Amino acid sequence: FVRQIQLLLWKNWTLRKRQKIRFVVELVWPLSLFLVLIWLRNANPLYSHHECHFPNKAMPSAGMLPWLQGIFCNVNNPCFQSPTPGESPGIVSNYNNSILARVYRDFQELLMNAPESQHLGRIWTELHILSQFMDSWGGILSDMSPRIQEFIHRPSMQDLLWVTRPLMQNGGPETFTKLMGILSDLLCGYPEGGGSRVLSFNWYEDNNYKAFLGIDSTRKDPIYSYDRRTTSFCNALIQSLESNPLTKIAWRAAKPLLMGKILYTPDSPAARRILKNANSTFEELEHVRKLVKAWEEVGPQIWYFFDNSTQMNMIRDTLGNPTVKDFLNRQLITAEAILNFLYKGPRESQFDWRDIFNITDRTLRLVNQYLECLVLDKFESYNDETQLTQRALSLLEENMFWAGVVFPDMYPWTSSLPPHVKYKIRMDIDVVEKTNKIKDRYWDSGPRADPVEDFRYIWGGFAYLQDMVEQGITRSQVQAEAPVGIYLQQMPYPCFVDDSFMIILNRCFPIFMVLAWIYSVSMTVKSIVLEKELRLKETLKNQGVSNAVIWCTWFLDSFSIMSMSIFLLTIFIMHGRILHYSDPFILFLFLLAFSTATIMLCFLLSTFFSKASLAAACSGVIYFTLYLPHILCFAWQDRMTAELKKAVSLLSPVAFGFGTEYLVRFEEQGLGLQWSNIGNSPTEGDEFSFLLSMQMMLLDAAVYGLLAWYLDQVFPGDYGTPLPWYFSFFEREHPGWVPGVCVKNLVKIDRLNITFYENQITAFLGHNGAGKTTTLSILTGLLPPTSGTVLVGGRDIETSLDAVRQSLGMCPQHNILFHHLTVAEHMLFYAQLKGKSQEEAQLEMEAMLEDTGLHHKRNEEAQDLSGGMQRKLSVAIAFVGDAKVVILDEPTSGVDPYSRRSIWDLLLKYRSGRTIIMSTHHMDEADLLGDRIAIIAQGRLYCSGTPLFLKNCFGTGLYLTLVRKLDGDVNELMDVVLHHVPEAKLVECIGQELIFLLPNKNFKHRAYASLFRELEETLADLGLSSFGISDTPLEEIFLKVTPGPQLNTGTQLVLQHVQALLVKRFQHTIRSHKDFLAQIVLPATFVFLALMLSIVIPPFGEYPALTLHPWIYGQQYTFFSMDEPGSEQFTVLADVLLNKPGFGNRCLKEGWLPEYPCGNSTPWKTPSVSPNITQLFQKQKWTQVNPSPSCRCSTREKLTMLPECPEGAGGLPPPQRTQRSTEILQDLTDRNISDFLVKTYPALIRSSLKSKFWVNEQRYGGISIGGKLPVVPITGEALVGFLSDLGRIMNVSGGPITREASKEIPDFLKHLETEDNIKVWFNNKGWHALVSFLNVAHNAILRASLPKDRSPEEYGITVISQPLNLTKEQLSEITVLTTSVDAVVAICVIFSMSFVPASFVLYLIQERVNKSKHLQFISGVSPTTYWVTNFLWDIMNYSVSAGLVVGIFIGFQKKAYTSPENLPALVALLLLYGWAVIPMMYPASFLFDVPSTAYVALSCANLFIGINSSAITFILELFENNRTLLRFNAVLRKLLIVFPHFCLGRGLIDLALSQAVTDVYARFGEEHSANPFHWDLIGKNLFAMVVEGVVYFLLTLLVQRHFKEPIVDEDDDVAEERQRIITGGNKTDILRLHELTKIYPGTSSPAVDRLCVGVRPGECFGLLGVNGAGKTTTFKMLTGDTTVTSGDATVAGKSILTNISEVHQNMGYCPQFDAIDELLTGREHLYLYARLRGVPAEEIEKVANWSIKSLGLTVYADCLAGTYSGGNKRKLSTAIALIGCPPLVLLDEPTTGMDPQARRMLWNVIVSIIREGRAVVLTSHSMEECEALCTRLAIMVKGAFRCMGTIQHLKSKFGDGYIVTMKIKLLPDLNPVEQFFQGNFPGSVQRERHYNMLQFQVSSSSLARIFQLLLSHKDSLLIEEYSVTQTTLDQVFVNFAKQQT
Ligand SMILES: CC(C)CCC[C@@H](C)[C@H]1CC[C@H]2[C@@H]3CC=C4C[C@@H](O)CC[C@]4(C)[C@H]3CC[C@]12C
Ligand SMILES: CC(C)CCC[C@@H](C)[C@H]1CC[C@H]2[C@@H]3CC=C4C[C@@H](O)CC[C@]4(C)[C@H]3CC[C@]12C
Ligand SMILES: *[C@@H]1O[C@H](CO)[C@@H](O)[C@H](O)[C@H]1NC(C)=O
Repeated sequence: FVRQIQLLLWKNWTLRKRQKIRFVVELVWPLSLFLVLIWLRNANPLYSHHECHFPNKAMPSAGMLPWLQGIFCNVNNPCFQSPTPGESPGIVSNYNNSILARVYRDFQELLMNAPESQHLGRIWTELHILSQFMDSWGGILSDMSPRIQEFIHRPSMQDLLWVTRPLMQNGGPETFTKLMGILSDLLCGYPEGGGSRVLSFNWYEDNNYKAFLGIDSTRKDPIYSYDRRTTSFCNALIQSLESNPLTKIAWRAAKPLLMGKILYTPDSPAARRILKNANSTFEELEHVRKLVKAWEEVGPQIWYFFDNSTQMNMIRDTLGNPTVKDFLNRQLITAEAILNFLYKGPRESQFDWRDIFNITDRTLRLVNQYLECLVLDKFESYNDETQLTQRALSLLEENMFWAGVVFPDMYPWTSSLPPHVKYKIRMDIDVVEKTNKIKDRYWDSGPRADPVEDFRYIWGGFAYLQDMVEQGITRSQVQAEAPVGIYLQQMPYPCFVDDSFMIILNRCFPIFMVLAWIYSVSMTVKSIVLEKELRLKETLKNQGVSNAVIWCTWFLDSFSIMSMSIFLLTIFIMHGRILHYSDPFILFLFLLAFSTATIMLCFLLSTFFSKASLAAACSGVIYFTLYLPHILCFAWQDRMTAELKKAVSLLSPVAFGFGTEYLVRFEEQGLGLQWSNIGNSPTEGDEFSFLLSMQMMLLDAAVYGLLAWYLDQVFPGDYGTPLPWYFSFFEREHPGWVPGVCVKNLVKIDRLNITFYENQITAFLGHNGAGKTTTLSILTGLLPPTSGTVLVGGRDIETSLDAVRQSLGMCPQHNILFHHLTVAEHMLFYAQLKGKSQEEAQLEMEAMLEDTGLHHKRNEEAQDLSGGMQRKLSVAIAFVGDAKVVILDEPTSGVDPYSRRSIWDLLLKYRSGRTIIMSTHHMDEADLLGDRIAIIAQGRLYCSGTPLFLKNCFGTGLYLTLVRKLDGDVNELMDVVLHHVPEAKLVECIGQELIFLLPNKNFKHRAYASLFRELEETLADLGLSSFGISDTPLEEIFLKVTPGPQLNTGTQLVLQHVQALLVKRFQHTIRSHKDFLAQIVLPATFVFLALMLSIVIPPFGEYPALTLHPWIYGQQYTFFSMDEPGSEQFTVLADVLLNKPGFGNRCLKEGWLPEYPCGNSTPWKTPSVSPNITQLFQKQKWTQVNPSPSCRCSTREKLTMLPECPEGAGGLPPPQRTQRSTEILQDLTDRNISDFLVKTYPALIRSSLKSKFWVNEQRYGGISIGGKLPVVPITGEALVGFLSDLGRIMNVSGGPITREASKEIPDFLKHLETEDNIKVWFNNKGWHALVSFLNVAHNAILRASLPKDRSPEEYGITVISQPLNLTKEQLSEITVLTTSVDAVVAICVIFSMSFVPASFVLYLIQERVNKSKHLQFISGVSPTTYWVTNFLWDIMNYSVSAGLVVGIFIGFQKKAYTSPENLPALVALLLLYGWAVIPMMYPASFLFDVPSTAYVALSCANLFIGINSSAITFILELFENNRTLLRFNAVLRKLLIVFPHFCLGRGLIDLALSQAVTDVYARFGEEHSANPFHWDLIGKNLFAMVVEGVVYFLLTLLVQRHFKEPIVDEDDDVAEERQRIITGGNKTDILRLHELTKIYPGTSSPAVDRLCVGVRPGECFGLLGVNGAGKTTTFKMLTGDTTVTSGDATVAGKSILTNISEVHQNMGYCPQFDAIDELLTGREHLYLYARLRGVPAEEIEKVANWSIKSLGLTVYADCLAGTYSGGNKRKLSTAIALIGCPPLVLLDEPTTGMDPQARRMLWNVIVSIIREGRAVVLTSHSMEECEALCTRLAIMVKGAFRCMGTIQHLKSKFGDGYIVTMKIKLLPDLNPVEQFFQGNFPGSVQRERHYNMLQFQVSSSSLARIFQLLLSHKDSLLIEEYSVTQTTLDQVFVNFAKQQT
C-alpha cells in the first residue's frame, strides 16, 4: 500500500518539477500582492498623542469680559497635558498666570491691603476737596514712597511687561504673528508654550471628498455692493479683507458674527420681550463703544486744561521750589523737573507728555474708528417662516446672516408666555453640524478636538445665540434673584495612538489573501480533472491502486507546494513590518489551516466538471464567489448571532474573514495574537474566538473532503460505473501447446468455451455486440461472471484476484501516457506499480527498452513522440511486470502502416510464452499476425483455428486478377480461361482491371498449370500487362460467418443560403441550455442586482429638524458635582437637578416626546468593590497630586490604542442611581472629576467597543454645580463719583455724549463679569452633546429660580435645530454622490450587457475550430453572405435581450431613464450598443482557438475597458484645474470615442446628470427642457457608435478575406502519365493537375513537388502517402484552405486559381475530422447542406430520404447529432458528401472506427457511385480499404509520386513472389518437405516456420512450376492442407517507407 503512495508522490513531484512555469508564478504572485500591502503599510504612519486636557470656553451668560477672553485665547483648543486650573472643584478663572493678572495681584498685595496706603490716599483726597472749596502732612507721602518702590521691585515688571510690551513700542511691529504671541501671554497665561492642537483625520466622515482629492474649492466669493450706508473707511476695510488670499477664510467665517443679522418670525409682543431680554451682550458692547467714542470729545478738554489753567501757575511755583520749597524737593525733583519739561512741551526731544498724549490720541481714535461700524442691532422682525427664509437667502448671498429664531407655538397676537416655551434655530449648513446623523460612523480613536472642523457649534455661532436666547427666556419668565453663568468644559481624553492602517488591513487582508490563491486553485482543479478526462484515473484504478490513494497523493502534492509559499509569505509579512506584535508560528498555522480548507475545496470543485479548459477558467471565479458573502456580512456583525456566525462559517473564505477580524483587533490594542490570549473573545462575551474559527475551518476542510469523495464515487464521469444513491468447424487442439487461459463453461446474462495457448498470438473476433467486449471484461479483473469459470493458469477469477491482477497486463483502446513524463520514467513507474522492486524495475526497463527500439529517445517528453511511437510505447508498457498473460485491445488502431509493422515486430519479439489476446477490427492484421483466429457471433464461438484452416474449410475459390493497358478485348480472355478451366466465373469487371474466380474442389491441377503457363508465356500478346492469383481474403470469411435535379443559381440561391444559415443557427440555439443561460439569465440578474444596489440610497431633500436632548444617544452615564453647598440657591438648584423634575425635560408634568417615557427610580445605591481595591487604598496614603494609581501610557514597542492600565484607577466607584429618565447617574462630590474620567474612560469604552461601528460611549456629559469667579471690590457709584470729582478738579465738563455714556455705568459694571457659575462637562465625540447639555443646564437654571408659588415640574425650554434649504452649490455637492452611484450602476450595466455578444463569439469559435465553417464554404456559401446572415441573427437576438433589460429598467420605475422623455434614449442606447459591439468582437473569433478561454479574455477586456473609459472621464470632469487636467480630459474624451463601451457609459451618465439638474431646477422651481437627443448631450454617442459598428463589420470581412529545376529521373509510369497530360491533354479528365507545387514559407523544402495526374470518370484515384509527404497538404490546397504556389488544378474544365465557385459546386468534400454541430438532428444536417448545395425546396425531402436510406442509419436519422458514435458520425459525413450528386466526390478517410457489416455497406455505396461514372479520391492508412475499392493507386513519398497504376500491377512489379504455406501431418514430418523446396526452387526464403506448418516465401513469378510440383508430390510430401497467396499492397508500402529511411 505504501508503495502506491511512494510511486504517486514521486510521479506528482516529477510532473510539478517539469511544468517549470506554473511553479514560478505560484511562488511569485502572492509575494507581489503582499509587497503592495507592505507599500500601503509604509505610506500610512500612525498618529500618537500625549494626554489631552482642555481649557474651558465661557458663554455669553458669563459676562462679556470673560466670554471675550474665552473666544480670543482659545481659538486653538490648546490641549495641555497637565490639568488646567479650570477643572479644579471650585475654580473657573483658568488665567491666574497672565502678566496682567500677576501685576494686578501684586497691586492689591501692596496697595489695597497696605495698612497705611489707604489712609494716605484718603488724606490726599480730603486735602484736594478742601482746596477746591477754598477756590501737618507730607510724612505720609514719604512713607508711601518705599511701597511703590517695591511695587516696582517685584519681578513682574523688571523683566515682564517691560521686555515684552516695549518690543512693539520701537517702530512698527509685525502685524500678525508676534503681536498675537505677546498678546496671548499678556491676556491669558498658558504653560508649555501654548500647547499643541489635536487634528482630525476623518476625511471620509462628513462626506467631504474635497480633502481626499485635494480640491481647492472653498465657497463662492460674496457679492459686493459698496453702499451699506456706513462710513467709507470700513467699506474700504471690507474691500481689503475680502480680496487677499490671506485673511479670506477667517473673514468669511467671522463676518456673520460681527455684522450679521438675527431674524425672528412671530413678531408677537411676547417674542419682542424675549428678544429684548436676550439682548444684554449687545447693549454691553454698544455701551463700551459709546464710552470709547466719548473719550474723543473729553480729550481736548484735558489737553486745554493741561496747558491753559491755573495748573500753569502751579507748575511755575513748582519750578520755583529752588526759590520757594527746595527743601521739600530735595527731601525725596530732576525727574519731576523732566515731567514738568514735558508739561511745558514745545520740545523737539521725545519722552515727554506731548508724546504720551499723542500716542493715546492715536490709539483711541484708531480704536473708535475700527469699532464704529460693528452691527449691534441684529434683531429684525418678520411674520412667518416664508418671508424669513426669502430674506435669509438674500442676506446669506451677501454673507451677513447669523441665524434665524422661530417660535413654533406663539401667534402674532400672543402676549403671555406658556410654561413649556419652544423655539428653533435655523442656520446655514456650513455653520451647523449635520442634523441627520448624531455620531461618526467609524470610531476614530481620537478626542475630536480640532477647532476648525470638529467644533462648529462654537465658532459658528450656535452656542452663543442659544445661550443668549435661553437667558432671555429665563429672565423673562422669572425674576432676577441672582444670575449664574455657564462654562463649557470639554472632558479630558487619555493617551491614544491613531493607526490609520488597521482599517485597510481589516478589509484588504482577506481579499488579498484570496487573490493570492486564485491561480493555484485553477491549476490544481485543472490537473485533477485532466487526469480523469483522458481516462488515466481508470487505468490507475484498474492496475490495483485504491481510490483513497489518489486523493491522498493529490492532497500531499498540493499541500507541499502551498506550504512552501505559506512559509515564504509568513516570513515576508513578519519581517516586512505589516504585523508588529504577533507570534509568527500561530499566524503560519492559521494560514496552513486556510490552505488545507482551500485544497479540499479544490477536490470538491473538481467533481462537477469533466472538461479541462472549462475547469481552469471557472474554478477561480467560483472560489471568489464563495468568498464574496463575507463582504455582505462585514457591516452587519453588530446584529449577527454567534449561532448564525458558526453556521455561515461553512465557507472557508468567509471563516478566514472572521478570523482576521480578531487578528487585526488583537494587533491594534497592543498585546497581539499569542498562545495565551487565543480562543478568548476580546470583547465581552462574544463566544466567537480565533481558535474556534480555525477549528471551524478544519471542520470545513473535512466536510469538503468527505462530500467530494462521496460525490465522485457516486457520480463518476462518462467513463466510470456510477453507484446507487444509497451506497467440424473447430481445428483439433493438438496437445503440444500448453494452455494459458483455459476459460470454460462461461455464462452471462454468452454460452461458450475456449482455451488460449501458450505462445501463439490468438486473435479474438466479433461484432462487439454479442461478445468480444464483455468476454474481455470477464477475462480481465474488470467484471465478474455468473455461473462460469475463467482459469488463468490455475488461478480462478472469483477465488484469486491478487495474483491474477499481478500477472495479466492490459492495453486499453486508447493510449495511456502521462504528459511531461519521459519514456524511461513511464516505463519504470509502470513496472513498479505492478509489484517489482526498484532495481528489478530498472533492469527490466533497460532490457525491454533495448527490445523496443525507443532507446534513442531515452529521455524525451511523452508529448513530442509521434502517434505511432506513442501507441508503440503504450503497447510496450502493457508488457511490463513480466505478465505471463497479456490482453491487448485494438493495437495499431489509427497508425500509419510503417508504425503498424514496427508494433507487429514488437509483438513477434514478445510472444515467447505470453499468450497474447488481441481484439481487432481490421482483417489483414488478424491474418498476417494471428496464429489462430477465433470468431464469436450471437454469443456462440462459431469457429476457431489457424487462418489457413479457415481459408480451406469454408473458403470460396481462389480469385484471378487481370489488368490491361481499354486496349484489351474481353471475349478472348474469357474464352481461353473457360477453355482451360470450364468452371471459371468472371466475378467482377472494373476499368483497367478484371477479376475472376476459380474453385479448389476437384481442383484439376494440370488444367491450372496449363492456364498459368499460357498466361505467362503469352502475357503480352493479348491486351494484358500483368496477372496474379489471390486466396480468399479473411474479411469475406468473417462476413459470411455472421441522376441529378436542376440546381438553382443567381439570386434565388443567395436567398437559399440566407434561409438555411438562419434556420441552422435558430435550431442550434433553441435546443441548447448553456447559450440560453449565458444569454437570457446572466444579463437580467446582473442588471437587477445593479439596480437593487442603486436604490439603496434614498433620494435626499432638505435636512430634517432634530430636537436637542441627550437621550437621542440611548443609554448613558451622567454625573454631577455638588460644590459650594452654602448658598441656598445652589442647594435648590441641585435639588431640581436631582429629584423634582428630573435631569432635562423627559419627565415633564404635562408631556414630552411620546417615544421617551420615564418611570420609577432606585434609592441611591453604591457599587460593590472587591477587597483588593479597599486594601490597596487603605495601605498607601495617596497624596493630592495623584489620588489613584497612575496608569501607564503607550511606551515604545508596546504602542496601544488606549492605555491598558491597572485596577483601582480612578478610585472607588461613586454612588449611583438609575434615574426616572432611565440614565444611570453618578455623584462625584469630593472627588477629582478629571482624574476619574481619564482613568475610567478606557475600560468603559472597552466594555462597549465591538466592531467599532456606531459605538456608544456610555458617558456623554454632566453638570458640575458651583464655581466662583472672583470680582473686583469696586462698585459703579463710587467709580463714577471718583471720575466726576476728578473732572471737577481738573476743569473737565464733558458734554452730551460724555453724559449719555457715563450715566448707565452701574449696570455696565454689573454685567461685565458674573459670579457663582456652573460648569457643563461635555464629551464632544457625540456631535450634538455640547448644545444638548447647554440646554439641560439652562433648564435647570430656569427651574431653580421659580418664585416657589409655581410647581417646577411644568417649566422648561426646548431647542430645535433645523437648517435652511440648500442653495446652488450645496445641492450640487450633494448630488455628486448620487451621480457617482449612478456611474457605478452604468459600469455594471455595460458589463452585464457585454455578457451577451461573448456567447455569440463563443459559438463562432466553436464552429470555426472544426471544419464546419470551411465545409460550408466548400458547399458554396460566400464569405460576405455568411457574415451578413450571422450578423442579422446576432442583431435579432441581442434586440431580444436588450428588450428584456429595458423591461427590467421599466420595472424599477427609475425616473432618470424611464421617464416618457428619456425612455427612447435608453432603448436607442442599448440597441445601438449591441449593433456596435458585436462587429467589434467578430474579429476576436480568429485569435482564440478554444471556448472557455475566449470568454474569460473577452469579459475581462470589456470590464477593464468600460471601467477605465467611464471612471477616468467622470473623475477628471469632477475637477476644475486646467493644467494637466482639463485639456487632457478633453483630448482623452475624443480619443476614447473609438471604444463602443465608452459611448454608452457616457450616455447613461449624461442621462443621470441631466435628470439631476432638472430635479434641482424643479426643486427651486424653473424649467430646464434639454431633450436627450440634443447633439451635444446625446446624439454624438449614437452617431459615432453606429459609424464605428459599420466600420467594425467591414474590418471583420477584410480579416476573413486576408490572413525551373529540370525534371528529375522517375520510373516509366509517372513519366508516361506526365506525357499523357502535357501532350494530347484529355477532354474527359474530370480532375486534371498541372505541375501543382507548393513550398512552405521559410523552409526552402517543397511540401509537394510538381504533381501531374489526371483522373477519368469512373476511376477511384486513391492517393496514398508516406507519412509527412503532404497528402493533407494537397487536399488542403485542392479544396482551397491553403493557397497554391505554382501550377493549376482544373476540375471539369474550371480552373482553381481564378474562378472557384464553380469548382465548389462541382465537388463534394468529406473531411477526415467530423464537422457537425452537436445539437442539430441527423436529418437536419442533410437538410442544411442540401439547401446550401442548391437543390430546390419541393424535392428536399426526396433527396434527404434517398441519402438517409442509402447509408443505413435510418434509425439514428432523427436524433441529436452529438449523441452518435464514431461509426454513425462517419456515415453522416459521407452522406453529406454525396448530397447533390456532384461529378467529383473527394473523400478523406471515410471509414474510421466502423466495424464490418457497416464498412462494407459504405464501400458498396462508393462502388455504385464509381460505376455510375463519377470519380472519387481516397486517402487512408487502412490499406485493405484501398485494395478493396480503388482502381488507380498512386504512392507519394517526398512531394512526388513514387509509383502509379492499378492495384494488381503495382503489387506485381513492386511486390515479391507468391507466399506458399502448408502443413504436414508429426512435427518431425515437416523437416523433409523443406529440402525438396531447397532443390527445385533455389530462390526460397522460409518467412516463418512453426510446429506442423511451414510458410515459404518464394520470389518466383512462374507459379505454374510450383503448382505442378506441389500437386505431383502432394502424396510423397505428406501434405494435407496448403494455400498460395500474394504479397499484399501494405507490404509494398512498408517496402517504400523502409527504403525511405
Ligand atoms: C426574434 C427571432 C429572430 C429569434 C428569437 C429567439 C428566441 C425565441 C430564443 C432565444 C433564446 C431561446 C431560449 C434559449 C434556451 C432555452 C432552454 C431550453 O431548454 C428550452 C428553450 C429555451 C427556453 C429557448 C427558447 C427560445 C429562445 C427564447
Ligand atoms: C468574470 C468574467 C469576466 C468571467 C466569468 C468566468 C468565465 C471564465 C467562465 C464563466 C462561464 C464560462 C462558460 C460557460 C459555458 C461554456 C460553454 C462550453 O461549451 C464551453 C465553455 C464555456 C464558453 C465557458 C467558458 C468559461 C466561462 C466563460
Ligand atoms: C491661581 O488662580 C487662583 C486665583 O487666586 C488661585 O488658585 C491662585 O492664587 C492662583 N495662582 C497659583 C495657583 O499659582
